[PDB]
Amino acid sequence: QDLKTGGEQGYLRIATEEAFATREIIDVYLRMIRDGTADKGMVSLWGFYAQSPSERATQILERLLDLGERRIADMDATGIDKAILALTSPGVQPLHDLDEARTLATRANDTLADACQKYPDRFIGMGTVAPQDPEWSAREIHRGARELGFKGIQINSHTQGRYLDEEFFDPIFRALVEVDQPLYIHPATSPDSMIDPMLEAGLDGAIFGFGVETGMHLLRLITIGIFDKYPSLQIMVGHMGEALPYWLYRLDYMHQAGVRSQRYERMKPLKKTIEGYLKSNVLVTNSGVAWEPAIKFCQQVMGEDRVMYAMDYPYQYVADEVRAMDAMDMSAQTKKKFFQTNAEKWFKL
Amino acid sequence: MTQDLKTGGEQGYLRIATEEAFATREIIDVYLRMIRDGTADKGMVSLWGFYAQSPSERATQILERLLDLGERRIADMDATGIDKAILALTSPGVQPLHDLDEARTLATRANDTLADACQKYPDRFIGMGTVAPQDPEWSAREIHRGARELGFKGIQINSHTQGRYLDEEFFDPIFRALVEVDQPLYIHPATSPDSMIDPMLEAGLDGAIFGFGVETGMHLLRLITIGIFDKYPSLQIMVGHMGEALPYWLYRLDYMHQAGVRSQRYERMKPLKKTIEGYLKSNVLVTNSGVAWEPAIKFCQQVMGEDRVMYAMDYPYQYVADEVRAMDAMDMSAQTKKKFFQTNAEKWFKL
Ligand SMILES: [Ca+2]
Ligand SMILES: [Ca+2]
Ligand SMILES: [Cl-]
Ligand SMILES: [Cl-]
Ligand SMILES: [Cl-]
Ligand SMILES: [Cl-]
Ligand SMILES: [Cl-]
Ligand SMILES: [Cl-]
Ligand SMILES: [Cl-]
Ligand SMILES: [Cl-]
Ligand SMILES: [Cl-]
Ligand SMILES: [Cl-]
Repeated sequence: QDLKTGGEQGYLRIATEEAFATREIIDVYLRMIRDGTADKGMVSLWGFYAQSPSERATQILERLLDLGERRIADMDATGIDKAILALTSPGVQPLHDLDEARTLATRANDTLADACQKYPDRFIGMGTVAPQDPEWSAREIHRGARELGFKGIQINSHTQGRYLDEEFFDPIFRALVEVDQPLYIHPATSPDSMIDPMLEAGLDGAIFGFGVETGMHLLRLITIGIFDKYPSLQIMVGHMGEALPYWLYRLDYMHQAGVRSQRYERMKPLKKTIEGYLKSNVLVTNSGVAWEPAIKFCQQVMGEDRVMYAMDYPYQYVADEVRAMDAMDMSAQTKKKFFQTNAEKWFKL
Repeated sequence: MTQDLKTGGEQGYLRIATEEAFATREIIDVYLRMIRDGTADKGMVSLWGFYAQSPSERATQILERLLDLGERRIADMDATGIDKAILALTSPGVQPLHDLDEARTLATRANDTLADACQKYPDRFIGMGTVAPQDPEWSAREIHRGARELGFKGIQINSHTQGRYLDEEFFDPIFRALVEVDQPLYIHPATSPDSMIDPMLEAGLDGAIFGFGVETGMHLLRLITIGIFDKYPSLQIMVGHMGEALPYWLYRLDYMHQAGVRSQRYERMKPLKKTIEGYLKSNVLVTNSGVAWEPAIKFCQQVMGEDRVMYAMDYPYQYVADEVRAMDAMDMSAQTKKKFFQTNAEKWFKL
């Protein structure tokens, strides 16, 4: 049952959706909860992770904060060769003070780069940005790529209730295409405009609301035509595609109906079907979904080259999940793509 | 290869379509009244402002077919080889109506209208009752009236009622009644309530494309996590659109449900007697309305059991002869295909 690094089983295990935190940013969340400027999602999510005495919450916070020996030990213990790291949701996106947001993002990016310099064979970085300032975010995308060795950026879904399909956010996509790097749209809690019915049932987080928020965000980017404007752009999402691959037949059928009937101002003709974009511009990881039928379904729909392994450490750190993935009824060749070579291609490792 | 889609079961199965819609003119007129007077919620403005007033080819044909409960509907069924249709008043029914007497009156008339049509075409039309969850005790009486007097086989509730969900204790009499008559509840989509709709509406995603699945999947999930099936172990809830993504999310649902329960994170997420997977296998039933897509059907048959997945057309919102032809030609055993088109529905609706 021992899980080992080194690839002796035929592939490296590259985990592509792995989280860290900085104490000063967590402290901002606590400040916002204390002063009443935190949104309902931040109260729910970070009220829990930063303050709950539960074993799950306390271990997640300890592990999030570590970018050294302890993290490496946890990777070694589960045979994870490399982890692609990003500042944990929601990043600096909810912060009202632009100067504070840019300062703390800069610090989090420098901290991550330092950690990758210490463990260059184990840690790979994705930058964090502050979409409330799109041109600054463009500057930081360039700095991450040029100076910090990062492989792309992670945006934690909406920024203060606004979505990346607005023309306002264009400089972010412009810069991503300039540096030729992927965008990972990671979940966040829904904004206050949407969260209420999920919050009241305890469904606002990873169990449901994360998938709603993130699937909605990817879908609206597809339907605004982001991939016609930027045909080279790759967007990555976790959690087996936030249900979009399973909804695909219905997405394309209803999208076509809406386009033809002129029902909506922001749903005009696209050069490809939604299926077409999934095959050429969208990439999926299995974070949180260590489940062979769903993985195989997604591989069939999108292509086995477009589906990657992710652990979602430390929110879902489970050695038996790694064992289950190693044991799937897949060819050695498919397994190697899923664990290793797809990530090497798409993140340009 | 034939373009022929014939009634009569010569393929080896009847085609029983399990999520089919009709409208009444007087109820559509109430939606228009609410839109005009500003009492319609954003979902109604979006959905019914579209279907009742759009000049689009798609909307105009939909409205005509919805209103027919006779020879045209039968001809449309005959032309696509549909033997039987299970009919329900189209979403959101009378659920958004603030006047309780008007809601009960209009639901009663819609139920009586549907029952008359089923009596006229008894080998073709099967009815599901509509109710007014704003009044759960009246709704319970109407579930009984539909079962005993009108020959209905269950009820369809169009997800939320004025922003409230069925997991509230207030709605319990509806569940007591369903268990008493031993009939299934079909939770059909509706637009999200005003508390949730805004970001989807802006992007044109509030309807069938996405918001329907968000609203309905959320509603089913919150009923499972409140423990509805521990309270009422016999209760069957049906949903369409391949389970509103829940079967695909199952591993994540169970993992994060356990994490929530164990960490005592939320008041309304307490221990359940079965896993979410367990409830899908014993208490939830799925149709493929709007999802004429073999990989998704087969996935759902694997997760839930092939006995628990039924064919539905979603007429007239999705009336596509080519979809019936695709379903007929799936790489599925004759036995499984017959369960999917016919015998599962015969069992679960007690046809
Ligand atoms: Ca994550
Ligand atoms: Ca329907
Ligand atoms: Cl600077
Ligand atoms: Cl815009
Ligand atoms: Cl969560
Ligand atoms: Cl088209
Ligand atoms: Cl295409
Ligand atoms: Cl008849
Ligand atoms: Cl309650
Ligand atoms: Cl719709
Ligand atoms: Cl019971
Ligand atoms: Cl715990």
